[PDB]
Amino acid sequence: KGCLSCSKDNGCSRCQQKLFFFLRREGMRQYGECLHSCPSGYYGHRAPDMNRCARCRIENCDSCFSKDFCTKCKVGFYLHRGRCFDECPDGFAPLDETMEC
Amino acid sequence: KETAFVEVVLFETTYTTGLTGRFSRAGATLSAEGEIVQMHPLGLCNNNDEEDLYEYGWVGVVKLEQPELDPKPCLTVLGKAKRAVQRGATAVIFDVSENPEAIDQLNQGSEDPLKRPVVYVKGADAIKLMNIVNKQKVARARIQHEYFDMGIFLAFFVVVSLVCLILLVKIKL
Amino acid sequence: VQLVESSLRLSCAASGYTYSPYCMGWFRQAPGKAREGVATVDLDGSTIYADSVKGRFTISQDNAKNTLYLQMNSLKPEDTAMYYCASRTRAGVTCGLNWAIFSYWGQGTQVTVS
Amino acid sequence: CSCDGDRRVDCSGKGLTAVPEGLSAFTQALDISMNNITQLPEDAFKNFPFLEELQLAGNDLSFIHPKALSGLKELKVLTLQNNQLKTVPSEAIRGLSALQSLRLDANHITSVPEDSFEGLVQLRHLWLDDNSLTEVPVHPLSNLPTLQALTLALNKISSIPDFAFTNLSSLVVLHLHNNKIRSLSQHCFDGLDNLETLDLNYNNLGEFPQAIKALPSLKELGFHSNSISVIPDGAFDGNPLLRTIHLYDNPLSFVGNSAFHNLSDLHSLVIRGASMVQQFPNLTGTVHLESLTLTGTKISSIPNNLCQEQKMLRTLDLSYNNIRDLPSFNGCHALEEISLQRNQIYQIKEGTFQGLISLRILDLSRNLIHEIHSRAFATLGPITNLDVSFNELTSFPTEGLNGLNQLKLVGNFKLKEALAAKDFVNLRSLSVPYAYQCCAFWGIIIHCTPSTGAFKPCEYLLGSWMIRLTVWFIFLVALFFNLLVILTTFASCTSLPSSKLFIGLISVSNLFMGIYTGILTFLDAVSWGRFAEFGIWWETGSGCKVAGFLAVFSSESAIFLLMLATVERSLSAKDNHLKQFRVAALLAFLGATVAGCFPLFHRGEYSASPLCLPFPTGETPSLGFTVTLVLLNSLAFLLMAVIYTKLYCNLEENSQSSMIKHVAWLIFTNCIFFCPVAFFSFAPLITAISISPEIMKSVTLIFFPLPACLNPVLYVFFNPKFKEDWKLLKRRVT
Repeated sequence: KGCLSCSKDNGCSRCQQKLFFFLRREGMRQYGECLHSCPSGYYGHRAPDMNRCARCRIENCDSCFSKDFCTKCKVGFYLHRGRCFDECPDGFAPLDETMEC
Repeated sequence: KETAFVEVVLFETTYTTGLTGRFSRAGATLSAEGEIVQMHPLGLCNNNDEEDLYEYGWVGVVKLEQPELDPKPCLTVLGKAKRAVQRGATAVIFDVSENPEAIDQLNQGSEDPLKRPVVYVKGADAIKLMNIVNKQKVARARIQHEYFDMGIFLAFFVVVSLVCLILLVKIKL
Repeated sequence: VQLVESSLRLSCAASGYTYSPYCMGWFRQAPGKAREGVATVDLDGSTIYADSVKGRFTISQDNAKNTLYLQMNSLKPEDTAMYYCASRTRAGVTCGLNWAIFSYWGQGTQVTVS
Repeated sequence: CSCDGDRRVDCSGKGLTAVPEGLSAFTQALDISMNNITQLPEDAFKNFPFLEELQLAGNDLSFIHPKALSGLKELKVLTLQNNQLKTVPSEAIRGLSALQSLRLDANHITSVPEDSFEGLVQLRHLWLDDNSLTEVPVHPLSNLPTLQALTLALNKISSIPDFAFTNLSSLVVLHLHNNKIRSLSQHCFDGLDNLETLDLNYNNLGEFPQAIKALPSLKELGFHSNSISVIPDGAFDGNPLLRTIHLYDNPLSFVGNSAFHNLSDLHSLVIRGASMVQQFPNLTGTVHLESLTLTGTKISSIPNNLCQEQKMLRTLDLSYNNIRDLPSFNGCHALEEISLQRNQIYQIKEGTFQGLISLRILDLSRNLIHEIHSRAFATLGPITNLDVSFNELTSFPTEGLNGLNQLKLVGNFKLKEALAAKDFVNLRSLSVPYAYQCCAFWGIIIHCTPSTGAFKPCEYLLGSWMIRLTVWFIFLVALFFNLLVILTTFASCTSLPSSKLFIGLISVSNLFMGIYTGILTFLDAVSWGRFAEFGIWWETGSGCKVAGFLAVFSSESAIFLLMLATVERSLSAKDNHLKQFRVAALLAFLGATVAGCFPLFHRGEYSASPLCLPFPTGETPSLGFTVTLVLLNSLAFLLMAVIYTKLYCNLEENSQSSMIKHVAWLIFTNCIFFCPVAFFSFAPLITAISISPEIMKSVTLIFFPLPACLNPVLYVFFNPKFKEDWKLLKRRVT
């Protein structure tokens, strides 16, 4: 499980030295869990106190390197540098069989 | 600091279950009603740059942890309360069973008024509230907020009458 | 380029590489742990030993018979492991006790205190 | 494993220690992450020639064979983030010409071989954050010209040399935050075009780096948690596209008058603690600011062009400066919140907030504003919060403030007028300097900080008709019977035994208490139902001081004279001291006078309640005074009790018996009436038990002046000495 406390109702609070803390919300309960890597739509921010699993703030992005750089974009767009575009800038093909500039 | 009867409502048909919780002088005292959602103590603090907003009207249920569990809190109890109210919490229910110091923290924060009421619950009522919030997926919460001067007046005047009666019976002799 | 391996004396034979034996070395492994270098020899004859190895062990590369010898002396009981010989024909890196720089590995022999 | 139709297996968490067998060769994504694999043998992936995503995070991986990953020419993502590799697998990752993402996050990597990352001609994302790296791998990084994202966050890096990232021409994001970096050479960030995000947050930076000038495309800059003290002019000359600049928690003293200048896309400027700055920043060209904050500074003025430009400004925070005059805020149509608290502003002009629509929150607390123009807030649009607390105000305008939802005026003790409630129709919260100014709002329902309650009556001083009649009767009885006793005792003026003198002096003190009670009754009568209009004047004027002096003097003089009478009775019981007792009585009166006058020299004593009583109402203020008086009275009563007990025990005095029993009755009644007063005085300072202020007020009003009327009637009704003195007075008048 890779945690430290794991209270039944409040959820696991502290994680291992190298894991990411992620708050899952469902119904009315929000509880913490520890993951080696963030799920889809999230990126891991490593800090000495605790590693957090934060949410991507780049629009149209599926998986991101950080809060402003996207690694894999959505189905209907192409990533130029780290952003999703629908009308690709001139200089590169739109698809190239992998939906990128 | 007033004692309040807080009732949780299960709707599929309405089923009401009651419990007792004490208001906090930091917050106000009024009838607060709305949805119920648990909020992790680590979730509510400003150190997280981005947050997801929820519809205005929810009610936070925050279960505090042991004070030594997090020796480096990102905020305080009042910080978590204010962040919850900013996110749209009409009411906040702090289970202070695991953190007895939350009562004195709220008392110290009583000097600064709070926009919305604060209710702290400890004991079997807290346990049953946590059981309800864990078992149910959708629920609601409802919180609700002279006669003298006659006895002392009559006592004073019967004392006067007693003194007058003693004087009269003495002067009779 | 296959590399075979066999007070102990470990002998490693390189019967496949064409020429230029560069940055050869010896590694030991505990079950389920990393391979730690013990003695590495540069093509110029410079030798790098581990802290718990220097003095007790010795490394000698002979190009006449094209073999590598590890001489082991005073085998303390914590010296039992599996021993491999590693080789790196290519150049471009500073020699050391890092397993990541070597390109060829031997089979390894189980050395137990006896 | 959990094989799937879309050719994506998931072997995570199964606990296996090798590459699973019996899997299709057409797979394109293999996850063997959580299971503990400690090594990768040669040709460990010969059955997966079509892999495109390999995850190996979380194993106890410690060795990868040089040919373990051979034949994976279609591999694009490789994850090894949380293993036990102590080095970059330079030989293992060779020949991966189609790799794009490589994770090496949590491995305890300490050495990067010089030939690392060779042949990785498609690499675009590299993770090296949570290792133990002491130097930037210059030469290994020079082999990655296509790299677009890079992180070296949690390593132990202390300095960066020149030309460290020369060949990283396509790099877009660079993370270096949690290293202990302290040295940045002037050319370290050379060749770093296309770089948009640079992270330097938690390093030990000493001065502002000059290597930023070679980052033309930089858009976000983070250096907040460093020890940077001075930001020079032209700090961001080479970064015209900056949008975000994190600099909080740097110990800052100087920022320079033109550090932030020609930053067109900058949207928020927040500076705190820059004490050595004394001039408002030159922000020409920085016109897209939405939030501006300059909290801790010595700025004395605001430029009149702050609103002519900065058309999009929303939040202005200029709180902890020392600003004397406010400029005309004409313009700033988007401005919503202005925070000017803790400055030194002495007045508000009519046109200070001219126009200025959409202003919701305005803060002006802790200033020196002695004057607000009547139409100062008239031109404001929708305004919700107003805070003018602790501002030395005598009048408050009302025009234009009908839409307020919260008003704060708590610290303006010179503001004695009453706010009309017909203006603040939408008001929902209020704080006023005095509790009588919130009368006009009572309880939509408004909440007022200083509670009206029972010790700050809103309509009637004494309260109900029952208490009113009780206090009236007490006043009349005390006055008339004390006058009778005094006249009878001092009419003869020939023989004055010690007991007679003590009785007369106690009657005098009771008469003064009755005068205080009459003051209260007449004030209650004249302010019948309108005590809100009288409360502030009464508590702040000399009337409350006079009433409090009278009450305290009467009570203490009565107590001291009673103690002297008990001592005299004991002395007479044991066995020529009339002069000594006269001197003692004079000293007791002087002590009562000084005790009564002490609150006058003290501050906050007689203004606690309109009863003007210092100790009963107040528990937290004047705690020492209350404790001293209560303990002194308790000790005096204990001395009286022990003296009476000793006298009764040792003594078996026909003439003396009447005085003995009279003094016993006096001490009994006085102690009985005093003890509840002390109990109620000590009650509100204990949070464990709560006692209603209404009952406190009623019990104080009834019991505090009760002895003054009980003693003279006792003396008149039950003393043959008084009977014979009355006969003597009859003979004198006839």
